[PDB]
Parts: sequence; structure tokens; C-alpha cells
Amino acid sequence: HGSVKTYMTGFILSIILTVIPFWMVMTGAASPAVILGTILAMAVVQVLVHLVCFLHMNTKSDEGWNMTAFVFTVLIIAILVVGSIWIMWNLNYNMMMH
Amino acid sequence: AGGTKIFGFWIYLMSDCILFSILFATYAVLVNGTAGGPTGKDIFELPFVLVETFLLLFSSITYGMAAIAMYKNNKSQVISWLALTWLFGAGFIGMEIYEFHHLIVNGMGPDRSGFLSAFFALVGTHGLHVTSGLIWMAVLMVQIARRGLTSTNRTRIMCLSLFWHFLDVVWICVFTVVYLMGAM
Amino acid sequence: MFGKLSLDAVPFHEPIVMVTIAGIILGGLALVGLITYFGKWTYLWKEWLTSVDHKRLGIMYIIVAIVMLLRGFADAIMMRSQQALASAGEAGFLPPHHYDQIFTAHGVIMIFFVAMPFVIGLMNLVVPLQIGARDVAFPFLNNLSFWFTVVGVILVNVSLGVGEFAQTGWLAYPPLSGIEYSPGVGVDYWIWSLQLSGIGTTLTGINFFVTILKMRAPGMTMFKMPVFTWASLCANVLIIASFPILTVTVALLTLDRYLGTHFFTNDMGGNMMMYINLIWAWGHPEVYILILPVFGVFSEIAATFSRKRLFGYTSLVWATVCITVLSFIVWLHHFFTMGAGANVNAFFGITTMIIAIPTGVKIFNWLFTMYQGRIVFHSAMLWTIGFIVTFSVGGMTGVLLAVPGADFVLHNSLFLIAHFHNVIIGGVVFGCFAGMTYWWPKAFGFKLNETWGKRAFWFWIIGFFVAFMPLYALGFMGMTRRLSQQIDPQFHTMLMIAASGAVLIALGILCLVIQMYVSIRDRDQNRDLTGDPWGGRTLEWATSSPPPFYNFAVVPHVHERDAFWEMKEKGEAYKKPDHYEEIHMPKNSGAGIVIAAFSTIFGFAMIWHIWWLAIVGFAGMIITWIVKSFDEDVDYYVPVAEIEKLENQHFDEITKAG
Amino acid sequence: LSGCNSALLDPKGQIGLEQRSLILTAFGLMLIVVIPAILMAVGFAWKYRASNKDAKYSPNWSHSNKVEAVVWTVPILIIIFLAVLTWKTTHALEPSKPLAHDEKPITIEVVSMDWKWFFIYPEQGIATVNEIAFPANTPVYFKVTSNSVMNSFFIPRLGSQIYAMAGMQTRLHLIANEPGTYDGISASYSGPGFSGMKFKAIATPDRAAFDQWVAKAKQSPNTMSDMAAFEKLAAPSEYNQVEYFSNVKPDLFADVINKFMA
Ligand SMILES: CCCCCCCCCCCCCCCCCC(=O)OC[C@H](COP(=O)([O-])OCC(O)COP(=O)([O-])OC[C@@H](COC(=O)CCCCCCCCCCCCCCCCC)OC(=O)CCCCCCCCCCCCCCCCC)OC(=O)CCCCCCCCCCCCCCCCC
Ligand code: HEO
Ligand SMILES: COC1=C(OC)C(=O)C(C/C=C(\C)CC/C=C(\C)CC/C=C(\C)CC/C=C(\C)CC/C=C(\C)CC/C=C(\C)CC/C=C(\C)CCC=C(C)C)=C(C)C1=O
Ligand SMILES: CCCCCCCCCCCCCCCCCC(=O)OC[C@H](COP(=O)(O)OCCN)OC(=O)CCCCCCCCCCCCCCCCC
Ligand SMILES: CCCCCCCCCCCCCCCC(=O)OC[C@H](COP(=O)(O)OC[C@@H](O)CO)OC(=O)CCCCCCCCCCCCCCC
Ligand SMILES: CCCCCCCCCCCCCCCC(=O)OC[C@H](COP(=O)(O)OC[C@@H](O)CO)OC(=O)CCCCCCCCCCCCCCC
Ligand SMILES: CCCCCCCCCCCCCCCC(=O)OC[C@H](COP(=O)(O)OC[C@@H](O)CO)OC(=O)CCCCCCCCCCCCCCC
Ligand SMILES: CCCCCCCCCCCCCCCC(=O)OC[C@H](COP(=O)(O)OC[C@@H](O)CO)OC(=O)CCCCCCCCCCCCCCC
Ligand SMILES: CCCCCCCCCCCCCCCC(=O)OC[C@H](COP(=O)(O)OC[C@@H](O)CO)OC(=O)CCCCCCCCCCCCCCC
Ligand code: HEM
Ligand SMILES: [Cu+2]
Ligand SMILES: [Zn+2]
Repeated sequence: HGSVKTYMTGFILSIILTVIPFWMVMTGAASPAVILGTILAMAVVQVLVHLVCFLHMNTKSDEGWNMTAFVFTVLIIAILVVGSIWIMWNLNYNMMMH
Repeated sequence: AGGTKIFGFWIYLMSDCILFSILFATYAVLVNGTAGGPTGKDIFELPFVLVETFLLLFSSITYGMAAIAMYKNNKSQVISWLALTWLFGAGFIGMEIYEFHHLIVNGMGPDRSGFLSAFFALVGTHGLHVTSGLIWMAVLMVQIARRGLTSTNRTRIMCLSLFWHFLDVVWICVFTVVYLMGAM
Repeated sequence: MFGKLSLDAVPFHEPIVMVTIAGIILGGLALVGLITYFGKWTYLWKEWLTSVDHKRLGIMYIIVAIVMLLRGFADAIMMRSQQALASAGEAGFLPPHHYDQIFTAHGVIMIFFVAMPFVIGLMNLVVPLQIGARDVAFPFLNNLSFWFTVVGVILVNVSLGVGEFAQTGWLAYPPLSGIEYSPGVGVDYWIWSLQLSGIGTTLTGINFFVTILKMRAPGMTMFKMPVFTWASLCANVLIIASFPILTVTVALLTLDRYLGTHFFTNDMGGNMMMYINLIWAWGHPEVYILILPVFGVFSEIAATFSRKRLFGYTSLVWATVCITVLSFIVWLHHFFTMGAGANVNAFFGITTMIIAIPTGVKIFNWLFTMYQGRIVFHSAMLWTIGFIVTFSVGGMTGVLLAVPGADFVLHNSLFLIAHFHNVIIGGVVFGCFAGMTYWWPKAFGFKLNETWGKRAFWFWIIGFFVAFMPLYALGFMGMTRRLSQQIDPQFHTMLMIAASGAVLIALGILCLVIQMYVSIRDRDQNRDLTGDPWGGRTLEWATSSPPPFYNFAVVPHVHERDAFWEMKEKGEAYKKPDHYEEIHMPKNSGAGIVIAAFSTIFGFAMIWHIWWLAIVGFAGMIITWIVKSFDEDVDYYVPVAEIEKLENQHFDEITKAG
Repeated sequence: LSGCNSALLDPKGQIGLEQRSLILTAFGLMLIVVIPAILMAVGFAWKYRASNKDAKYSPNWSHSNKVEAVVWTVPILIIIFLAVLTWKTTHALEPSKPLAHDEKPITIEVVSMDWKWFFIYPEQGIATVNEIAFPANTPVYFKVTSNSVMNSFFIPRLGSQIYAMAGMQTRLHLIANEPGTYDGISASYSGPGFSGMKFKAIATPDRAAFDQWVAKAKQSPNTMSDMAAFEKLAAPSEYNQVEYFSNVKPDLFADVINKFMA
């Protein structure tokens, strides 16, 4: 259970972390690497902001099993996505006419 | 039993997160399978996506307002905030349907290429989740109006809170990975 | 108005399939007529079909599993006969169009509707009792999950008489399973059966996970739970984390087949290698989901029938957790030969053979549980010992396949068939039979016949070895899986030995059927009066046999591992409580069966492209869901008088016994 | 069980010989621990049966640091050795890795069809169905693709299989240590004609015999000089007899692959 103040804080932070990436990509603010790093980092930070301010994620709810489940799910997603990308990159490279 | 249900719904949402992750991996694998058709840069209109993002974020904040009203035991404010959230989500869905219709009528639908298939799968799965959330929200609004803020309805409001905020989090991931990275 | 559905879908021309359809229809009519004659329709509907009691649902799961085991084994027998005939230089009786259906359906049935429902039903029956809970966290969800499983069973069986089943292998690799090369309805039967059953499987995973986390009796910390509960928890974690993968992968295949999308097609930017990657990312966690619960069963049985504490409890629990985590980082060993290169293959082979260490730790912990015990050779213990031997061999061959260099020449060979049948039968099937024998008195209140149980065990183990060791040899001789026609004659001797082994397994199944019949016939002489027939150690043996529909009149309080054994050692077992209190219980609901029926209609309509009927079915599912959401009376209180009466009868039994 | 004269336990190719050695090594390493497990199961069952009143009974003995340490460490050592061998051999037996050999490799292009194997000898300008020849003790470079669906090109007595995917090229290197006729199959089920997807790999005693085979193929009245002829050959068929084609279109393998990469 949050409050109005934390909800508005998350709202403003989400607005900033959403506007900046869109402006950076639209206007070509910096180099492609800088733009990519900025948008990815801000996306991760905004996800954290939503998890804290809006979902009230904490290490005590449900005897800590709420946080445990979230962290385990993030690890499983990392395994699945990174492994799939790595496997498919290697497979596609080995599928070429070389 | 409310806490048990809310925790169980959180676990279900973890499973839904893995579902979306598989869709994201498929999109990453197939993003360049454009098959001589449009790429992301040729169809992603960033101002449109920004308006959609703001609609979904406003809906998340309004649901937070509804939850706050629920903890203040104010039925009318709960219903009003839920209605505003429903309108914002409906606007997001309408914009998404308009985008998909525009792509389809111009021979740019999922059957055109692997990239378009993956884009439709990911974005439309998110949209289907939003539509389910909207049907759920409408049912819950009617139930709250019929019987007020019972313990049953409070647990349901919390479960739908989890669902709606999670949908906006998934959308953060979606716009970052799909639209911003394709447009760049 | 009927989509593609037409009279031509019925395979009139096929005599074997037509005879089977007639036989199944006659059996269904006989069952309906017997239920009518005894007038048990109301009893069935009110006590089993709408039941939200986990014990009833577990029994129903196992009933479904055994009935589908019959069909899966009939498929296996047909395949063995066809291969024996074809290796002799004859056409046999199954042409490829039917044989390929047969092996695809055999795989799908044995995995999703025999193995999965069996372990799920065992967990349903046992876990709430072991932790001292009165029910699962979400009883109505439990009923709905069972009925979604039934939806899958119905769809796969309907594929027999209407259209045909997929001819692609049990995982439906594209582009062979795609619309271009599989234009028929078979892949759609596969798709919708799996999707509808997977919904229920995911819900079951969530239900059991929350149940174990939240509904344990006071004082039972995580490291005081019975090992079977730990295994169930890990299996449900794997279900929750992996079955969404199957949902998405099958949905993408569905989009490819129905909407002409290009996820897995040969051209237009599709990539079928992605389908193989995803399907196996689900697939390996599936085998670990199957094996973990039976590891728990074997732990319980070995401790009980050794009259000894389980050895290395903490080591066992952490090995289970390790296997759980590692089951998600090995899936590429299923397509080592697709050409991912040495780095990827080596990494995944190494992870695969790493996850073998905790399994060996488990095997040796069981061995040392038997060490310096007093081993009673109950049929359940025979299953346990046979599992140790057989599963050791099977896991050894699996570890061999984990080496990519060896897999390059053993992939898709009958060596692979032998390996996964070795592990499946030696672990999952043996453990399912062991747990069924072990908990039959708890479920029904009387013991199974031991003579026919032991005969069934001996037939099963000897027949497995005779049936599948020749397949290891055949794999070394270069015979590949899914061959049916003009099989090379030098495989003929091994194929004949395999057929004879299959016949021995058929005799084992007959022995099981006879065992059930005889046990039911003589149930009055083999009653379980005290609820503790084996001298068990966990809380499920603290109740009556069968337990009262509410499990425990008073939620027990645990102080140590093996709570019931400690209660017996301290004299605290069978103590009449000073007073009783009303018990909150969930009411039975017909909503789950209605949602499942609408889902069945929806799946059938989608298979035959009956769009209006599919819309009706989907709308029915959602509308029934909403209407149920409007229900208020979903619980009731058991009066103290009822509890007093049941507890008094149980205590009269306890006093009479001793 | 196994078979002494089996394709994998009696291989005739270098890759297959190394794979046999790898299999035997892994088998022995695993036996080191598997045999004690089975023997202990049976021996503990017998010795500590409830009947035996002489055997020691320890109902409350449930933890032993020494026993747990041994049961954890022995598998760890076995698996460390197995993992080192796995890394080394996986990198040594990589299918795309060309072999170290004095003789120049012969390139054979492989196209799986429904349901038969089509082979192109780009250097010799011939093509065949369900039969390949090459000199023994001469490395063979296989370029593998599929025309319809997943197949697996496999000559069990020579060594590794490799998947054949449409629009994709996989590479396999094999060599025959002795001349002979070796059975070839598809190891990935590809449809109703799968059972008949057999071919013969003839390892000739010397290059003269391979040249005679090439010349015999060159006198074929039929040609594969156009994609239309390939499409005619690719119409579904089963249990295809051996056929030879002369004047194969150059870059035919590339054209087959490009059919799916538009
Ligand atoms: C506290 C709440 C808050 C926690 C959350 C906050 C922290 C967040 C961090 C995440 C949480 C971590 C887990 C903490 C559990 C908390 C609960 C708790 O501790 O109390 C319950 C419980 C208390 O229950 P109890 O009722 O009081 O009874 C306990 C008895 O006293 C016991 O009596 P016993 O006689 O039966 O003792 C049994 C003893 C076994 O009996 C022995 O003493 C013989 C020892 C055998 C040595 C051989 C080791 C085998 C492992 C090989 C590893 C090779 C090197 C790995 C290199 C990497 C691979 C390249 O222990 C074992 O079973 C060993 C199993 C180890 C296998 C793990 C897999 C190996 C990879 C991890 C390497 C580190 C392992 C450390 C080894 C510790 C040895 C004690 O605590 C215990 O379980 C006892 C201690 C054993 C803990 C095992 C630790 C597991 C290690 C996993 C780390 C993974 C690395 C990180 C990766 C994560 C992302 C992938
Ligand atoms: C529930 C069933 C189940 C179980 C439990 C296992 C367990 C294991 N499996 Fe199996 N498998 C199962 C069922 C399947 N497997 C497959 C495919 C498959 C493949 C792919 C091969 C290919 O496609 O060519 C590999 C490499 C393995 C390896 C392993 C390993 C290393 C284990 C390890 O978990 C086993 C560890 C256990 C051991 C080793 C025995 C006990 C240990 C001892 C005695 C002491 C310690 C010993 C050592 C350290 C060596 N499996 C397929 C696919 C079939 C299809 O394609 O249709 C199926 C269905
Ligand atoms: C390809 O088909 C093959 C298999 O699958 C691969 C097999 O299973 C088999 C082996 C079959 C065996 C004998 C296994 C027997 C094991 C049995 C008893 C367990 C089976 C479980 C069941 C009771 C089914 C449970 C699910 C059901 C209740 C769902 C109902 C599905 C039904 C019966 C199929 C629908 C059939 C239709 C109604 C046909 C349409 C009727 C027509 C209009 C006219 C019919 C005319 C005739 C002549 C009566 C063969 C023969 C085969 O070749
Ligand atoms: C590659 C990807 C492929 C897969 C695609 C997946 C697409 C589907 C994704 C969306 C899944 C939707 C998940 C819906 C979550 C709702 C779960 C739920 O019921 O919440 C539990 C909550 C607990 O409260 P309780 O008192 O116990 O009531 C239980 C129900 N009787 O109970 C309640 O609060 C009451 C809920 C009332 C029931 C509301 C149901 C609305 C959702 C219907 C879903 C179908 C929508 C169709 C979409 C349009 C299709 C064109
Ligand atoms: C679970 C997987 C999720 C993936 C979803 C994406 C796949 C669906 C793609 C559309 C099918 C292909 C086109 C066939 C149709 C086709 O080719 O016909 C072309 C047709 C245009 O012609 P009309 O039908 O308007 O013409 C008719 C007149 O001439 C006479 O009345 O396009 C459409 O109307 C479809 C636009 C629907 C767009 C909205 C649906 C988007 C998906 C759902 C998103 C979620 C939110 C929905 C909430 C309600
Ligand atoms: C796969 C398709 C399944 C059919 C779905 C449609 C269901 C139709 C029945 C619903 C209306 C019932 C109205 C109740 C009306 C009512 O109150 O009386 C129902 C009545 C219950 O009375 P009893 O049989 O208990 O006898 C009464 C005496 O005991 C005196 O009290 O039963 C019947 O006469 C038959 C009804 C069920 C017939 C079964 C349907 C066929 C099912 C086939 C499934 C295969 C077999 C497997 C079973 C495990
Ligand atoms: C995938 C699932 C497929 C079905 C599996 C096979 C089971 C079939 C049912 C067995 C026969 C039940 C006999 C009732 C026995 C009987 O007498 O009923 C018992 C019950 C109560 O009647 P009584 O007269 O005993 O009144 C007692 C009162 O005190 C109220 O509790 O009646 C009902 O409430 C209706 C139940 C029947 C209707 C349920 C089936 C309908 C749903 C399934 C079909 C789908 C419909 C949608 C399609 C568009
Ligand atoms: C070689 C491979 C290496 C494997 C290492 C894996 C390490 C595993 C560590 C898990 C983190 C434990 C932290 C819990 C911290 C927490 O909040 O729980 C606290 C909990 C304490 O519970 P109790 O208060 O009942 O007391 C139990 C004892 O600690 C008292 O002595 O800690 C445990 O004992 C848990 C033991 C691990 C059991 C793991 C269960 C499975 C984990 C996955 C759950 C999420 C599923 C989501 C579904 C998508
Ligand atoms: C166009 C053709 C339409 C035919 C539809 C067939 C409807 C038949 C309903 C049979 C229900 C059997 C009752 C068993 C009785 C039983 O035990 O189940 C009762 C169960 C839940 O009822 P309650 O919430 O009152 O709980 C009663 C007990 O379960 C107490 O726990 O089901 C319902 O009442 C849901 C009703 C669904 C109604 C579905 C509406 C039809 C959907 C199709 C519409 C399509 C429109 C398209 C628009 C795009
Ligand atoms: C009861 C004894 C059983 C026998 C005699 C048996 C026999 C076989 C046979 C003959 C095949 C085809 C092998 C080949 O391709 O040549 C096979 C495939 C298979 N079996 Fe079994 N089986 C049995 C039990 C089981 C069980 C319990 C499971 C799993 C739970 C299972 C799962 C499979 C799977 C997944 C396949 C692969 C199907 C595929 O081709 O797609 N079997 N079975
Ligand atoms: Cu695996
Ligand atoms: Zn490929």
C-alpha cells in the first residue's frame, strides 16, 4: 500500500524517463551507441520505478516470497532470452553460405 | 484468504512475464526477417507511440488513484478513477487497433514477413492483455457498484492493480525494445 | 456452417481404426448404461465431477492417467508389431499415414495425459495432507485444472474418429508441422489439445506452489516439510516457469497455420530453428517436472519401508533445488546436431552433465537410507529398488548422450529412444505405481493385493529390459527412430526381442488390472482401520483411511521432520481434542466443467474452422467465468456435530486396533 | 547392450573412430559410479532385509559428513573429467571443422528431397540420387541443405550426422579409412516417405575407381542443367532408385538455397 505522494513521484519519474528516450531517438541527440545505452538504462530504471512506486515491491511482503518470485522470474527470463539469442546467432551464422 | 489470492495472482503474473519474454526473444530473432518488405524504421511513427505510452502511463496512475480511494473507503471515487482508467486504456487499445488496421490494409500485416509476424505477435499479445484487463475492469466496476467495497471486491481491486501496472511495465519494455530501437 | 467438417473426416475405409472407434463407443455406452442402472448420476455429479476436494481430484487425475495409459500402450504394441513385421521383409499392417499418427499420438498421450496427470494427481492427493492443510489454496481452480486436462484428453481421442492426429512427431517440428506440409487437421488437434491442457497445467503449478508456500501447518518450517512436498514444490516451480513457453510456442505455430504468418516457415524471414529452440526450452523442464515428484515418492517410500530416517535430508532438498535451477540451462542438448558450433554445444553438454550430480546425490542418499535399516519388501519397496537400478542405467545413457561427440552419432537413434524410455519407465512409471500402491489405502481405505502387485512389478521391470535393451543395441547398429517400412533385415532380431519385451509389459499391465479388480473385490478383508497401514512417518498417515473430507478436524502442530513418527514416538498420536470448532470449507461447483465443455467446443470448432461455433465456445468460456465471478455463496461451515461424529468413529477404530 | 560389429562400435571412418573412443571413455567413467550404485541397491536390499536379525539396525542414523562428502565429491570428479573431455572433443569433432589431411577434400553438395537424397558434385559436374562415391582415405566436404523439410544426413559407419534445413547450409566433413559400401539414411523424420530415405556411400579403393564412377555418371542421358529439371525431380516420390545426371547446372546448390531466401 502506497500513498498519493509516491504515486505522483513515480508518475513524474516515468514521464521524464519516457520523454528523454523518445526525444533522443527522434532528434538524434547523440551517437547510436550512446542513444542505445541511454534508452536501455532509462527503460530499466523506469521499470524499477514502476515496481517500487506502483507495485510496492518490497522484501517483506508475503514473507519475502513476493520478491523471491520476482527475482527468480527475472533470472529465468534472462536465461531464456540471452540463451535463445546466443543460440540463434550461432545457428544463423553456421547456416550461411560460407 | 485475500492475501493468498493476491500472492497467487502475483505468481501467475510471473508466468505471464515469462510468456512475454518468449515473445520478446522471438521478436529479437525475427526483427531482421523483413523479407524485402518494411523494416521497423519504415513503419514506426514515434509520436503515435509516445501518445500511446502516455495513455497507458496515465491509466496506471489513475488506477493508483482508484486504489488509494479504495483504502480511504470511498466507493464513488473508486468508481470514478476506475472509469478514467478504463477510458485511458480504451484509448490505448483504440490507437493500437488503428495502427494494426493501417498496417493490414496496406499489405503490411503479419503474413507479409517474419518481422511483421513477430511485431504483430508481441504488440498484439500486449494489446490482448490490455483488453482482458479492460473487460476485467468493467466487470469489477459493475460489481463494486452493485455491492460496494466488500472484502471480495477489495481483493479483486488489488489483483487487477497488479495486472494493470504489470501491463504498463511490459509496455515500457515493448516501446523500448521494439519502437525506439527500430526507429533509431 | 460446418467448416471443413464432413462425413469424409470419418475414416470408414480403415478397418482397424473403425473397429477401435466402435469399441470405444460401445465401452462408453456400457459405462453410461451401468451408471444409469445403478442410478449413480447424481452421486457422481455431486461428489466427484463438481468436487473441489483435492483427494477426489487426485483420484480422478490418476483414473484419467491409467485409462490413457491403456491407449498409449496399445499404440506402443502396434508399433512394435509393425516394426517386427517390416524388418522381416513385409508391408506389415500400418502404412506410414497411420504409423506416423500412431507414434505422434503415443508420445503426446504418454507425456501429457498419462505421465503428467499421474504425478499431478499424486501431488493433489498427498501434498495437502502432508503439510497439514485442509485443501489446496484454490480449490475451484483445482477442479478447473482437472477439467482442462480432460478437455485435452477428449480432443486427442476425438481425433481418432473425426479426421486424424498429427503425423509430425510428438513435438511437431516445423516446417513439417506447418500448413504447407501438414495441411490436414492433425496438427490442429495437437495444437488445441496441448494448449487447452497447458492452461490447466499452468494453473495447477500456481495452485500447488501457493499451497505449499502458504497453507502449511503451524511449526512446519520449510526444512521440516516431507521430501515429497519439496519435490512437488520444485516441480510446480518448473511448471510455472516453463509451461508459458509451451503456450507461446504453440500459439506462434497456431498463428503460422491459421493466419499464414512467418514465424517458422522456410521463407519470408521465418526461422524454424527458433521453434526447435523454444519447444525444447519448454521440453527439458517438462521431463524434470515429471521426474521430481517421483523422486519425492521414492524418498517417502524408502524411509517408510526401511523403518529408518531418510538419509541426508538437507542434501536431498538442496539437490532438488539444484536440479530445479539447472533444468533451465540445458535444453540445447536436444538439438546438438542442428549445427550451433563447438562453443555452444560444449557449454550445453557441460551444463547437462553437471545437472547429473544432484541426481546421483539423491540415488546415494536413498541407498544409505536403506543402509542398516530393516527393509520390508512391500511391492512399493520393490518398485523403489527397481527404480534405483533401472534409472541409474537410464541416466547413465542420458549422460552419454550429453557428450555432443557421441550425440552426433546417437541423436534420434533407437539408443535415444531407449534412454528416454529407460528414465521415463524406470523413474516416472515405477514411481507412479509405487505411490499408487503406497497411498491406495489412504485414498480408499483398503490395501491393494500384494501378490498381483509383485507380479506386476516383475513383469514390468523384466519386460522393460527385454523391450528396450535391444533398442540400445539397435541405436549402436545405426537404426533411427520413427522407421516403419522396409526396415533393414539386420535389425530384425533385436526388433523381435523388443516385441517380446513389450508383450511382457502388456502382461504387467494385465497384472495391474487384475490387482485392482481383486483388491476391490476383497476390500472388506484388507481394510485400513487405523489410517497407518505401513507405519508411516508423515502427517497423511495421522488421519483416517480415507481421511475425512476436511482432512484434519484440528490443524496439527509440527515440531520436527517426520511429524507423525515423532508423535508416535512421544505417545502424542491419537489424542482426542478437548473441543472441536466449525471448519470453513469450499462448496462444490459445476462452473469448471461448464468452462471446460465450452473450451472443448471451442477447440473442436477451431480444428474444423467452424468460426461461429468457435466464437460461441470462447464467449461461453468468458461469460461463464464472469458469471462465476458474480457468485457469492462459495463456502460453508461443517457443523461441529459432523466433525465430532467422524472423529469418534476414527477413535473407536484406533482404540479397537490398540 | 551393444554390438561388436555395429556401425558405431566398428566404424570405418576417422570421425567415427574418435566417436567410438569418446563413447567408451564416457561409458567407463560413468560405470565407475553407476556399478556401485546398482550393486549397493541389491546388496543393501539383501543384507539389511527385515528378516536378517544379525545385521546392524540404525533407525535414527540419518546424517554422516564423511558419507555425504564422498557421495558429493566422487560425481564431481567424474563430471569434471567428463567436462574437460567434452570441451576438447566437441571442439575437435565440430562438424564444420575441415580435417587435417594431405589429400584435397572432395566437395559433395547434399539436398534432401521428399523423399530421397540428391547429390551434386560441383567439381565433377554430375549429380546423383541416393548414391555417392568418393575415394577412401580422402576427406569429403559435405554441404547440406533441404528442399522441403528437416532431415538429417547420416552415414552411421563413417561418423557424425548433421541436420538439413531448407534455405540453410550445414557443413559436414567425413573420411573413410577403408573402401566399402556404407549405408546412409535420414535421421530426422520427414514424412510418409521417410523410411525409404536410404542411400549408399561407396568408398572406392583408389581415385581410379572414383573416376570410373564419375565417368559412368557422365554418360547419363539425363541432365540437371535447369531449375525446371530440379523441380521435376523434386516432385514427391518414395524409395527412389539410384539415378545419375550429367551436365548439372553450376551453382545449383546455391539456387536451391536461394529459393527460400528471396
Ligand atoms: C535466511 C533467510 C534469508 C535468505 C535469503 C537472503 C539471501 C539471498 C541469497 C539467496 C539465498 C541462498 C540460499 C540460502 C538458504 C536460506 C535458508 C537456510 O539457509 O536455512 C535452511 C537450512 C536450515 O535447515 P535446518 O532445519 O536447520 O537443518 C539443517 C541441518 O543443520 C543440516 O545438517 P546436514 O548434515 O544435513 O548438512 C547438509 C550439508 C551437506 O553435508 C555436508 O556437510 C558435506 C558437504 C559436502 C561438500 C561438497 C559440496 C557439494 C557442492 C559442489 C560445488 C562445487 C563448486 C561449485 C563451483 C561453481 C560451479 C562452476 O549441506 C548440503 O546439503 C550441501 C549441498 C550443496 C549443493 C549446492 C550446489 C553447489 C553449488 C553452490 C556452491 C556452494 C555450496 C556450499 C557448500 C556448503 C557445505 C555445507 O539451511 C541449510 O540448508 C543448511 C546449510 C546448507 C545450505 C546449502 C547452500 C546452497 C548453496 C547455493 C548457492 C548458489 C550460489 C548462488 C547462485 C544463485 C543464483 C544462481
Ligand atoms: C523424465 C524423463 C527424463 C529424465 C529424468 C531424463 C534425464 C536425463 N537425460 Fe533425457 N531424461 C528424460 C527424458 C527424455 N530425455 C530426452 C533427451 C535427452 C538428450 C538428447 C539426446 C538427443 O536428442 O540426441 C540428452 C543428451 C539427455 C540426457 C539426459 C541426462 C544427462 C539426464 C540426467 O538427468 C540423468 C542423471 C541421472 C543419472 C546419471 C543416474 C543416477 C546417477 C548415478 C548412478 C550416480 C552419479 C553418476 C554420474 C555423475 C554419471 N536426454 C528426451 C527426448 C526424446 C525425444 O526426442 O522424443 C526425453 C523424453
Ligand atoms: C490412429 O489410431 C490409432 C490409435 O491412435 C494413434 C489408437 O489408439 C489405436 C489403439 C486403440 C486401443 C484399442 C486402445 C484402447 C484403450 C481405451 C479403451 C482407452 C481409450 C479412452 C477412451 C474411453 C476415450 C476417452 C475420451 C472420450 C470419452 C472422448 C470421446 C471420443 C470418441 C469415442 C471418438 C469420436 C468418434 C465419433 C463419434 C465417430 C463419428 C460417428 C459416425 C458419424 C458414425 C460411426 C459409425 C460406426 C461404425 C459406429 C489404434 C487401433 C490406432 O490405430
Ligand atoms: C504468444 C502469446 C499467445 C498467448 C496470448 C495470450 C492472450 C491472453 C492474455 C490475457 C490473459 C487475461 C488474464 C485475465 C486475468 C483475470 C484473472 C482473474 O480472474 O483474477 C482473479 C480475481 C480473484 O478474485 P476472485 O474472487 O477469487 O474471482 C475469481 C474469478 N471468479 O478474480 C477477479 O478479480 C474477477 C475476474 C472476473 C473475470 C474477468 C475476466 C476478463 C478477462 C477475460 C479474458 C478474455 C478476454 C478476451 C480478449 C478479446 C479477444 C478478442
Ligand atoms: C495471440 C496472438 C495475438 C496476435 C494478434 C495479431 C494477429 C491478428 C492480425 C489480423 C488478422 C489478419 C488480417 C485479416 C483480415 C484481412 O486481411 O482483411 C482485410 C480487412 C479490411 O477489409 P474489411 O473487412 O474492412 O472490408 C469489408 C467491407 O468491404 C465490407 O463490409 O482488414 C480488417 O478489417 C482487419 C483489421 C483488424 C485489426 C484489429 C485486430 C488486431 C489484432 C488484435 C489486437 C488486440 C486488440 C483487440 C481488441 C478488440
Ligand atoms: C461428451 C458429451 C457429454 C454429454 C454432455 C451433456 C450432458 C447431458 C446431461 C445433462 C442434463 C441432466 C439433467 C438432470 C436431470 C435429473 O435430475 O435427472 C438426472 C438423472 C439422475 O438420477 P439418477 O440416475 O441418480 O437416478 C435417480 C434415482 O437414484 C432416484 O433418486 O440421471 C439420468 O437419468 C441421466 C442423466 C445423465 C445422462 C448422462 C449424459 C451422457 C454423458 C456421456 C459421457 C460419457 C461417459 C463418461 C462419464 C464419466
Ligand atoms: C469436458 C466436460 C464434458 C462432460 C463430461 C461428462 C460429464 C457429463 C455430466 C454428467 C451427468 C450429470 C447428471 C446430473 C445429475 C442430477 O440429477 O443433477 C444434480 C443437480 C441437482 O439436482 P437435484 O434435483 O438433486 O437438486 C438438488 C438441490 O438441492 C440443489 O443442490 O442438478 C443440477 O444442478 C444440474 C446438473 C446437470 C447439468 C450439468 C451438466 C451440464 C454441463 C456440461 C455440458 C456443457 C454445456 C454447454 C454446451 C453448450
Ligand atoms: C548448481 C546450481 C546452484 C543452485 C543454487 C540455487 C539457490 C536457490 C536459492 C533460492 C532463494 C531462496 C530465498 C528465499 C528467501 C525467503 O523469503 O524465504 C525464507 C525461507 C525461510 O522459511 P521458514 O521461515 O519457513 O524457515 C525455514 C528454515 O530456513 C528455518 O531454519 O528460506 C528458506 O528456507 C527457503 C529455502 C530455499 C527454497 C527455494 C524454493 C524455490 C525458489 C524459487 C521460488 C520462486 C518461484 C517463482 C515461479 C516463477
Ligand atoms: C448461438 C447458440 C447459443 C447456444 C449456447 C448454449 C448455452 C447453454 C448453457 C448451458 C449451461 C449449463 C448449466 C449447468 C449448471 C451448472 O452447474 O453450472 C452453473 C455455472 C455457474 O453458475 P452459478 O455461478 O450460479 O453457480 C452455481 C453453482 O456452481 C454454485 O457453486 O454455469 C453457469 O451458470 C454459467 C452460464 C453460462 C452461459 C453461457 C451463455 C452462452 C454463451 C454463448 C453466446 C454466444 C454469443 C456470441 C456473441 C459474440
Ligand atoms: C509402456 C511401454 C512403452 C513402450 C513399449 C513404448 C514404445 C515406444 C515406441 C515403440 C516408440 C517409437 C520408437 C521409435 O521411434 O521407433 C515410442 C516413442 C515414444 N514414447 Fe514410448 N513406449 C512406452 C511407454 C512410454 C511412456 C510411459 C512414455 C512417456 C511418458 C513414452 C513416451 C514416448 C515418446 C515421447 C515417444 C516419442 C514419440 C515420437 O516419435 O514422437 N513411452 N514408444
Ligand atoms: Cu533434456
Ligand atoms: Zn538452420
